[PDB]
Parts: sequence; structure tokens; C-alpha cells
Amino acid sequence: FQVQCPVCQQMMPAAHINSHLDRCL
Amino acid sequence: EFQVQCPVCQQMMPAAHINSHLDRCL
Ligand code: NA
Ligand code: NA
Ligand SMILES: [Zn+2]
Ligand SMILES: [Zn+2]
Repeated sequence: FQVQCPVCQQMMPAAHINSHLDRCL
Repeated sequence: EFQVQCPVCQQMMPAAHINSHLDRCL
């Protein structure tokens, strides 16, 4: 399922969002 | 044809699509 990152706006699998926010911020 | 595992979500998918599947920081 895809979610939008609340910061950079990229669409990505929900299972990545936490990890993404942790790495990019 | 080749499956590789996603290092973030541990799902299997074709190697051709793993690049698209992961997102980078902008
Ligand atoms: Na994406
Ligand atoms: Na961080
Ligand atoms: Zn982001
Ligand atoms: Zn994944």
C-alpha cells in the first residue's frame, strides 16, 4: 500500500515510511 | 526473473524493480 511522506512528498510503501523519516531527517 | 529481498520491509520482488521500490532522501 503506498503512503505519502509528510515531509518530502514522495510516495512509498507504508512499510518504509518510518525508516525513511528516520534516515532522511 | 531473480528475486531479491527488500532490506527495509523484507518483501521479495524482482531485482529489476528493487531500485524503484526503495526511495532516496531528497
Ligand atoms: Na516511491
Ligand atoms: Na535521523
Ligand atoms: Zn520523505
Ligand atoms: Zn521494501
